[PDB]
Amino acid sequence: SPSPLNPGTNVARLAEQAPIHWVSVAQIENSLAGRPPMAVGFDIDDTVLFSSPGFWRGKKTFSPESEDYLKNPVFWEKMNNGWDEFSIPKEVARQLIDMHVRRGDAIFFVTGRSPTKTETVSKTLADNFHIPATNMNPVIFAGDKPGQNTKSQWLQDKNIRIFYGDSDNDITAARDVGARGIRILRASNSTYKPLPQAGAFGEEVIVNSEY
Amino acid sequence: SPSPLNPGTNVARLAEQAPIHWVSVAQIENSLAGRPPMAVGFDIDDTVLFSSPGFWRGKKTFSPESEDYLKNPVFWEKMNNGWDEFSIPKEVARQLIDMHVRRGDAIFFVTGRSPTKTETVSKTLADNFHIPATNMNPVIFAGDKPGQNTKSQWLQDKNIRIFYGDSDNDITAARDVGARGIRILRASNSTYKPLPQAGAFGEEVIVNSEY
Amino acid sequence: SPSPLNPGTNVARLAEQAPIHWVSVAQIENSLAGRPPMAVGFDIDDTVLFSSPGFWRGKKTFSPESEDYLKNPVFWEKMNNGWDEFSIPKEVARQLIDMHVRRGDAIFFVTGRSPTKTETVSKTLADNFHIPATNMNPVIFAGDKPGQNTKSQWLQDKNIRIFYGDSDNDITAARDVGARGIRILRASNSTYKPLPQAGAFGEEVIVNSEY
Amino acid sequence: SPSPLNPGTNVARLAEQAPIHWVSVAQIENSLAGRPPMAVGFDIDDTVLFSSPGFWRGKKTFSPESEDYLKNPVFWEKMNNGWDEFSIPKEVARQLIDMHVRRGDAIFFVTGRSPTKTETVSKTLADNFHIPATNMNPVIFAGDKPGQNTKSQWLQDKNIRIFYGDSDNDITAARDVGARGIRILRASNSTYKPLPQAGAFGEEVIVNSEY
Ligand SMILES: [Mg+2]
Ligand SMILES: [Mg+2]
Ligand SMILES: [Mg+2]
Ligand SMILES: [Mg+2]
Repeated sequence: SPSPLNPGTNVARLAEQAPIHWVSVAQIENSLAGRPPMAVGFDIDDTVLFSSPGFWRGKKTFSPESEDYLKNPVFWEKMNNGWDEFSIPKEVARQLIDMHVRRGDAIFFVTGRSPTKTETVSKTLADNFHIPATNMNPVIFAGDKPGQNTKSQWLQDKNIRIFYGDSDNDITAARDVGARGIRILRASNSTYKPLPQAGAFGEEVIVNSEY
Repeated sequence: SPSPLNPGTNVARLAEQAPIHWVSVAQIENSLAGRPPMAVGFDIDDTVLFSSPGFWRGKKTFSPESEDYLKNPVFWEKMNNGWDEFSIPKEVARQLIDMHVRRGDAIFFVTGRSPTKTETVSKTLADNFHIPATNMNPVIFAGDKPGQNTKSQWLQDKNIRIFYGDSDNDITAARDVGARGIRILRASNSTYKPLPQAGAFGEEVIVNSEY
Repeated sequence: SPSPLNPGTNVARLAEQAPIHWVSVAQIENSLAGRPPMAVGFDIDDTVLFSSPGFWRGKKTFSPESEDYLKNPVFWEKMNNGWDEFSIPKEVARQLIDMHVRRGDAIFFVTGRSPTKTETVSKTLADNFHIPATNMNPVIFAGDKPGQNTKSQWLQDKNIRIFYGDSDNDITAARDVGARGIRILRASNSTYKPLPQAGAFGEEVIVNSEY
Repeated sequence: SPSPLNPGTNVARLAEQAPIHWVSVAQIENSLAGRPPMAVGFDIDDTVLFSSPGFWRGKKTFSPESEDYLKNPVFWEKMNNGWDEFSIPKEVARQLIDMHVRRGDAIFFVTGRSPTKTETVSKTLADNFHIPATNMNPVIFAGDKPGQNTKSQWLQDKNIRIFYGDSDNDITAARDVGARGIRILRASNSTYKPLPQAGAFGEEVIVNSEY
């Protein structure tokens, strides 16, 4: 819709802050000081990888006019077996993963991506984030089923105590099992829109976590 | 009105900028390099002085339930003859005035305050801003008359080429005479509300000018 | 080292957030649901009153070249017996005090201002913040002079459970006695500089609390 | 020197604005009212396409330990003949190109990418940006190799009046030939780092242009 040519602003607006519990990686690490090794988990897409390139390619290739590609097995086979070569790792994830390896934590990736016959995503993550064998676990492809949070049972089964993610379902999955859900900002150039309201559950949101 | 307990945010919103032509004092000075002395002008209230203390006192004393104090001669006599001892000079004004003195410009103050029998505001300004006799001019008390911009004729008469102010009428007074109107941000703790939309005429707005 | 004429910016900087635990008045109220009436406390200067007008006048009048006015009984007698008529109440304080009065909480003000023979600050506060007799308490002048008690000691004595303040010492006083210290932003046009780093101890900071 | 665990902030910092000449697409369009059809130009990378996915893949694949991939013809052949299928078009570019097409302007793309035997980038751009045949022009590969012309020379040759770009060199190329250089923000998740200082030459910078 049209809007004023010169909208202007004012210093109340310029200074205005949403009441969000922002945290840093250093603050998270400090909050865990002395805690022995435990399981933690990460969403993948827009949490540790900017994977829009593959999802964008998939949409254009398989369903230019809809979201049907996301239920298309042919898309998932491409997405999970090499299109992540184009996925850009997020610095926030490098920092979190390093921190959790430092702690001796077991690292899980729990994604709403659909399972495929083979997958190279686990290797991509281990390689890009320099995750040792002992801390690494194969990616859990939990899928996406409207009406159910497919991640919650996985967080319970793996006794995941902190779950990082960009989407509301990541935070509520953590809430479902009494884990600590921590929000990462989805980048504004992500093709997955609209952007979620980070902090909408009163959860911690990591500063500067869009890259 | 009520609003969500946890509203959240997103990185598009966090990065979002209004299309405003922000400038610095240094940029203004540079834009004038080589220009010989000329007349420039300043609004007073929320431009060079945070004078809300006196206006706040005036409202409480003379019309706690209305804006009638602003048409009350007894208020103006107090406001213009000592209540500016409580008015806090703005750093942006110190910087602009110093810059204009450096240039050899003639400095005018054009205020919508009502004229009084005597006034000590001119002395307050000369003293607080260290304005030499040659650059200083007595404050012009132009008053406030709905339906008229009382400042425009003054800017014309004094051949003022740049006019600084926080209010829309300051900018449009400059526009009226073809002067360069430059916006200063009104502080968010000013008692003069609502805050104006700085930049709403496509004018330059000085960064960080709320203090 | 250069402060370039055209410094530019980038979107990392534009979106950058300090890791602050921001909260709203509504969130604080929510945290207190079902809690019986209790004592709460406020610092005065830059917490509930923008009192810089009086402090500015005091400095110019009594020690233009130093900070000695703050040790000058002549200044304090003026500051505590009427110059607060020029102090601007903060909206954040209106909201907090209203919320606490509604809870049936006792309202205390604990200030580091030097004590005087008489003071009219208590009345100024009760009048401006519409504090009912049953919730109102005379201002406490805390400090390190003989016969005085510290802010910490007074918080302990009055069983103050939450203490609101803009300075580091307000937060540490609360924490020394196991009270909840909550930070209010000092306005950028305050004459008390430098501005504190709100959130420096990981405490809650109230959003938009500069006005 | 310390990066404190709890750094805090203050309202001067929160409200702080860089002195940038921000503009909107609507403001640019307004500035062109009544101007006949003309040639305009765009840089490609981080201006119209977030092409970091291909550049990221290229670096990992061809020079994981250096920047040598950018001198590797094998990389450029991949980058210019299909890896842009994974590049994410920028909304700011959709708006600008739409606006310019509506004006009947000629659309040029002038890139510093190394030239290849064949390229499919022109088609990618025409398809994604819905650029009609009459407005579309094949991508120009500019540079300093033998037989090439510089960006400046091409802007001169094609009578390009406005040039959009994210890098300093895009702005200076425009200015060297008297064209209007307008800056687009590079996304913070770009792999081309450090981010430029948008506005470093006092040029117009498009608001919200990181996506
Ligand atoms: Mg995700
Ligand atoms: Mg004014
Ligand atoms: Mg205080
Ligand atoms: Mg570029």
